[PDB]
Amino acid sequence: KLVIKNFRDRPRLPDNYTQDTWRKLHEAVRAVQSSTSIRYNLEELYQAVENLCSHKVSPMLYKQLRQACEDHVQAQILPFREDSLDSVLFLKKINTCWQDHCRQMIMIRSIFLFLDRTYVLQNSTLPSIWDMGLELFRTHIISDKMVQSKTIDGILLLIERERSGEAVDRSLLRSLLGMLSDLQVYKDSFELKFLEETNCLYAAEGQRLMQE
Amino acid sequence: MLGFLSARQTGLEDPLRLRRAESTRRVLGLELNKDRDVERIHGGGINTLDIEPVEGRYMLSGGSDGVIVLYDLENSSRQSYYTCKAVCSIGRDHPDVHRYSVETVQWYPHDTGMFTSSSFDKTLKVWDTNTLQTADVFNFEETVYSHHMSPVSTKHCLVAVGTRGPKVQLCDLKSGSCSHILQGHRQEILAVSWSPRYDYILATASADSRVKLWDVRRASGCLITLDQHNGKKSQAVESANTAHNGKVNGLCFTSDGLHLLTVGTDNRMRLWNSSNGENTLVNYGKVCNNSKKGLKFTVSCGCSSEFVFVPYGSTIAVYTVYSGEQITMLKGHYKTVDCCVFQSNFQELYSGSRDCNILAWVPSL
Amino acid sequence: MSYNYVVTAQKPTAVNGCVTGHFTSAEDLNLLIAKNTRLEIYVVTAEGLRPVKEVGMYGKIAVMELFRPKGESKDLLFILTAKYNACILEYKQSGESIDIITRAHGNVQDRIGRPSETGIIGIIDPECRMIGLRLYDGLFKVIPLDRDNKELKAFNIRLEELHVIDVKFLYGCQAPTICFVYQDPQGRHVKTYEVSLREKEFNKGPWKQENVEAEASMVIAVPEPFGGAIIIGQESITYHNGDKYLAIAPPIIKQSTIVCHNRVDPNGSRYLLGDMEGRLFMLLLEKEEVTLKDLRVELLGETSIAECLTYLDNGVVFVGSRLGDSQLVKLNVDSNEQGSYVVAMETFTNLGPIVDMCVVDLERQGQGQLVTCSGAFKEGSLRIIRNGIGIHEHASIDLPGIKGLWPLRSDPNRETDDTLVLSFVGQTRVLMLNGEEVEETELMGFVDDQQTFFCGNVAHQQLIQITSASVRLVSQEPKALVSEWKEPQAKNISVASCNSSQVVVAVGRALYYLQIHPQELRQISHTEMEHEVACLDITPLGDSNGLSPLCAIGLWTDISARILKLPSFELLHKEMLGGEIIPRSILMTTFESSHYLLCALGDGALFYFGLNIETGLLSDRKKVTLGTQPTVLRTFRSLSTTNVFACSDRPTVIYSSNHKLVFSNVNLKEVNYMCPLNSDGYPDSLALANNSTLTIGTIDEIQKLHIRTVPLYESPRKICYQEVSQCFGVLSSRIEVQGTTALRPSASTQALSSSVSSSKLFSEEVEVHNLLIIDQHTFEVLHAHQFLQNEYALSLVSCKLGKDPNTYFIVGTAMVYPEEAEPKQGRIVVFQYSDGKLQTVAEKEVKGAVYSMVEFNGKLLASINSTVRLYEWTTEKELRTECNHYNNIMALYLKTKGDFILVGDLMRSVLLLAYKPMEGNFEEIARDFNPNWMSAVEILDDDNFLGAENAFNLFVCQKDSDEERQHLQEVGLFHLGEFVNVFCHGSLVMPTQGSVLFGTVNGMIGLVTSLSESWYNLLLDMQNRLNKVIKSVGKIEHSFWRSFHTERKTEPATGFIDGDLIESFLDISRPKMQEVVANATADDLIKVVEELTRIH
Repeated sequence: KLVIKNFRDRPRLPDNYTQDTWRKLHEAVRAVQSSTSIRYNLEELYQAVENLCSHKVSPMLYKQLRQACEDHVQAQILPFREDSLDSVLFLKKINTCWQDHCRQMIMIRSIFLFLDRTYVLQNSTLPSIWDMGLELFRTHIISDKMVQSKTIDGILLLIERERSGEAVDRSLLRSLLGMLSDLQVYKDSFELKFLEETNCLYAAEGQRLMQE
Repeated sequence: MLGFLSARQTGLEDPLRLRRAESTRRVLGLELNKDRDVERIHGGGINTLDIEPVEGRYMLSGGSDGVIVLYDLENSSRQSYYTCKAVCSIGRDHPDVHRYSVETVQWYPHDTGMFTSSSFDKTLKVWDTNTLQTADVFNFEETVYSHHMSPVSTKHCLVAVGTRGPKVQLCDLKSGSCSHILQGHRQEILAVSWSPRYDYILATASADSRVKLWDVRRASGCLITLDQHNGKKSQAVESANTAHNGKVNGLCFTSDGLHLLTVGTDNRMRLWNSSNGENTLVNYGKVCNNSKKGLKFTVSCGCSSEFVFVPYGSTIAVYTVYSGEQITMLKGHYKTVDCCVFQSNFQELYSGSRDCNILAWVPSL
Repeated sequence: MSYNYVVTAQKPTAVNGCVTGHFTSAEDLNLLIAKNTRLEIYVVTAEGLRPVKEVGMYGKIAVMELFRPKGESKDLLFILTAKYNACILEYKQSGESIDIITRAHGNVQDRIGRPSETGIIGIIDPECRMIGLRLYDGLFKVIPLDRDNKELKAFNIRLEELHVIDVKFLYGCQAPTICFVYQDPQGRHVKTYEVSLREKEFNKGPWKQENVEAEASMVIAVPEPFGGAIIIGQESITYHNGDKYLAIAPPIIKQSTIVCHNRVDPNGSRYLLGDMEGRLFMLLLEKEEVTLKDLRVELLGETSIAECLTYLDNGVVFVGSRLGDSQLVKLNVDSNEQGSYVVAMETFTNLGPIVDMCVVDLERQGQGQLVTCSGAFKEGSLRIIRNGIGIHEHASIDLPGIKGLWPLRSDPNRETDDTLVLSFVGQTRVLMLNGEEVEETELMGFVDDQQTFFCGNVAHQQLIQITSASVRLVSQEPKALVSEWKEPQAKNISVASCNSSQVVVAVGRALYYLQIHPQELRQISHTEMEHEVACLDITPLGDSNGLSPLCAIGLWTDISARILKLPSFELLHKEMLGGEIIPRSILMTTFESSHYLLCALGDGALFYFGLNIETGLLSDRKKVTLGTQPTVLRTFRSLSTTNVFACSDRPTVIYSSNHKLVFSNVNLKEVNYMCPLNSDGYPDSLALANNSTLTIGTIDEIQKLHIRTVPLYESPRKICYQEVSQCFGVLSSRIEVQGTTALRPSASTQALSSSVSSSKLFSEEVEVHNLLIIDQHTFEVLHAHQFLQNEYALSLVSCKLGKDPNTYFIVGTAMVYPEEAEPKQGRIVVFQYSDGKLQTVAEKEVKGAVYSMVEFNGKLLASINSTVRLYEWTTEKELRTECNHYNNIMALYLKTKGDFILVGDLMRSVLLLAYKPMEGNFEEIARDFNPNWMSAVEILDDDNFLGAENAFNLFVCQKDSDEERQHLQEVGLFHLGEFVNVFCHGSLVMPTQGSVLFGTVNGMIGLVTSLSESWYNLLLDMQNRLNKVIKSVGKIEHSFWRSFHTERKTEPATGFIDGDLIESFLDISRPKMQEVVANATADDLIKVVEELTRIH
């Protein structure tokens, strides 16, 4: 282990690199969320994330990413807080508001792949940028009582239609029940009500059909 | 004993050291076991025992009433206490049972499938362990005190048979020919024994106080005629070279085969050199015997100092072979002991007596 | 019938015999070393040693001595395998080929006989007429040599003395004279005889017997000028010649018995002596004209615990040690200021007697990492074995923030790389390699103030630099620019991959393929790829003169690997990798003329496709996960072949063994980047870089075991890893002499904190046991807890019992007193480690020694002397009995799988004790009724209980299928050739179901695994064929060498495959491979044996 030191160490690597570089991604994160085409280019953004991970600013960079997604998901609840919509149309509204969060939050992962796997993966306390997305969506949108109410009452009301012989949007149901399962609120919120309601209907149908 | 375990663990002492030291410790602590029993099946006394050479599992026994039990010493049960159940038996109801006392039962060496026996009915029968049927029977003109098969010979399968005539008989378990005889003794031949080391060296003890080693290949007498005083009282061999003062009725080569222990009715043991018949003057004190037939005794194997277990009256005596010290005196029987056989695998001793018992001695702790 | 595979991961490293003499040729000076089975020949050059051969004898080499008959130009060699195979080896070199030809071989085993107490003693007449062996007590086997014995027809000469301590041939007697020390009830008596071949019997000795010391335990036949024999002992060194008698009782040698001797001078004027304590004396004989005047013993100094030492020349004495490291010391003519004339020159690592070991996944990888408690009294130490392609780190540098490495031939004339180009975030630094000295220079033409994506030598004696702004071409002399291709619209370059004559840069979506021409970068073509380019490579392949007709690319949005023909950028092939993770580094490379396109995703997953260079058709899509962080595939050359180094958090090398890629861990915490740095000061090195440092060191040509060493200076006994506390629990056992004082500073005396066990239960030299707590990063003993006076800690297990969450160190001790033979009083202490403190949580006095313990479904399962009682951890926190079991001789070893318990009795050899939970009592499912003295026992499967007895054997008990079902059946039998101390499930690598490492007393670390019956039959046929083909060293039939051997039993090996014999199939030339595969093709079987070699 013959250590060597026979060097001259003149330079300084970053000028004002972390503050300016984050503002580059911050626009890119903002542009990605609003589906606007990215003025800057991913490789510059990815390599920018790479360099910021060298300066050990991964924790602060992780937090400042959260404020970006935190402050966009909340911007999406307010249209759903307007009750000028019926149940069926609403489900497509929230479902699209979930599919977009998946498409977007995949993109924000691709740019931030280095941060996601170097820093966050080792920090077992923190969740990945993906599960980060579900947590934001769950608490700030789906955990809304009015949205949760008019949502689960949505899915339930279609199944009751489906049970009575109607044709319903199976794809829409699959996404929502996929949406709830990913957010993990499927079991607590929807499974109990669905089993509860299902018990009633077939119990009513059973006694009804017996004498008929 | 943890010291031995650590020494073996760190490679200091060879594993041989712990093995032999522990075997010696177990044999020194030998005691009768009420945590083990052997089923009573013989009407009369037990004259002989021979644990099988390989695997040390089965165990024959020649009762004085002609019944050849075949025990099984493996604790097939689950409890700490068990009894060695008798697997088979050549009962009196058997068509070919021995009419009188069976005094030697020996396993056919290198083949547990067969075993041999011989009785005062002047017969030596080759028994098949599986079907219990006489493969070959040799009828002699006179009784058969003791017989022995070479435990080392892979070449021949002769069987020295010491009848109460003066002539040692050699019976061949291959194509039958008891013609070969070894002349030179003067009275009955109470105990014979092949050499565990050399194929063709047979040591025969008689009742005229002579122990002779025969090279059965040689057909012109015996190699050696053992003499008490190593030739000090030199006299030509016509009435001299007597290995005892009375009948000599027991032989047992040491395990290595380098020394021929002899016990006789003059109440002494003597550790004779097996290559030139020179008494090595090991004292052994006074050993009591008065039997008038083959006295069986065996010598330990796989122990630091070789022990010898000689029936001593109604007790088993444990002497150290090469020093003559008396280790102890196992004491559990009600009549004279006729045969003790050492279970080399676990340092256990089975000693049939004249009181129909077969007491299994085992170490303590 | 069970089926198993036994292979030797670590070859034995204990030296049980070493001789010196002219074995290779007349003028040589060899130093043969008889490791347990290995025979490592050496040559004593002026410095160190020059190993010349290493042949594995099919035997435990018990006797080794060099003798030179009359007419032989160079010394022959006589070897006596512990199974009593005797062979007269002769060295014979034919150019490159080295063959240990066997002059004469034979077996010298007597069918019946007590193996001698002191062990095999084999000696040779100094005039070389006979070889005297004393195998069995009472007999003295003599081998003639005057006749030409091609079978070594020995003849037994009877001995009238039954306990011979040591025997040596005397010097200068007209008749071959032995001079031995034997013990008879009156004491010990030296004696002599005149062996005589014509008579085949001894005769009267040249000088009659004499009385010797009560512990005279050795003989030294002094050479011709003096004659006679010296006789060492506990307290005296008596010299005898029949009429002369010079006896002294030096005070220094009283301390510890002398065990090994050697002759320094050919006239025997001076003698070396080493003792158990480790001292190194020097016996000096003073001569008169000749006769002998007086004897003197001088303490040269200290060395390892010398089992067998030899004098080579110039004070270079090789202290071969079974317990410690086989040192190699220099005898200074004058003192070293410490009164020690001995200064350790070299050292050979020796995994000494492995008392016990534990496999731990230290560093949280997927890699097993053994931790053995090798060594003994003074040489006790921890060895940390971890196999791999380790980094012999030559030079480490502190340089945080490195982001790329490249080598540069900054001087066109020079062949080797004299300059290394780092690259940091937003800048670049050039490093100049001028010898081992390394200084930073300035390469004019390279912009320092930009990050670099590539820079290296290219065609036409020119460099190149591809910053984030502009590809730059620099004239290598006088180092000034000649061309600067820039993006036409002034955008940053995102990717770049250059080679000797081609540069392709992907700016965002658009490519630009430049062809380097002399002082001219000519943009041949370009294109606009659909989605943003992720990574790409143009590495040359085939035999094109640095003109790669392919340019593999990976793209961002539609995650996919492609191959674009050059210069037209025609899409020959596309391949959807799949997943949501983009490719990050894509590499085109050749492996034994088999092309591959290794593409590594950004999640750590790696793909390799079989590339067709002409048509670019990816086939054989395979995936391998090598890590988690994004990978960086950099090529490098090692020993005339090109490998691939996958820099990640788990640095992995990729190389192709027999047309099959092998992914091997590199023993390093992290490697961000790399570059093959072939410098003058570091030829054929790798400049491995990480977050904080820059390292250099040649990579292992072949991977190997790497053995750290943590000296304790006190013999360890047991080890356990307590993960939650992050520390090992080691039961050291140091020696004290007197009160009591320590003979040397041991780890137990050098711990950060300590404590003496104040226990009220119970109310020369001794052992003062301890329970060390070793930090599992620094390997610094955190806490050393001393046990009671006269207490032996035999067992140690780390577990959490009952329902409480705490994890406890549990030690089962046993009080020892000299008067008794087996211990009576013991206790089971339950320690807890917390906050750098070791508290006693419980205590449970028992009625015997606690030999072995194993946590059993949260219930402690002790083993008091002859009983196996299953304690229970009560909520009150005191162990409470549940059920006992008394049907044992002495239960020493316990191993568990589920609820079954395997008890290794001292001599009944197994007991498949099963715990019936519905009833709360043990039930003996089965037993094996053979008298196999055990050493360690382990469980493989539901019905495969491996066991290792003390006669150097292995056996496999198989639960059969009435009462005969209670008999465990021995199905496997195999004469391992070592004393197995410990088993432990695991492996050292991330086909063979199961894997059971096991230590030995010689240092061997084998590895037992199960096999399918099909491969068992195949490999058994292979083994028989190889035996028929390969010629062994001593012509020892392999079936005999592995025959399960014990003094009372001998059976052929079955249900076991000798792993080393199969692995030898790799190292046999092709024609003999074809012979071995005379009746399936050779390459298939090479592949099979490779799949087997992968396990260890």
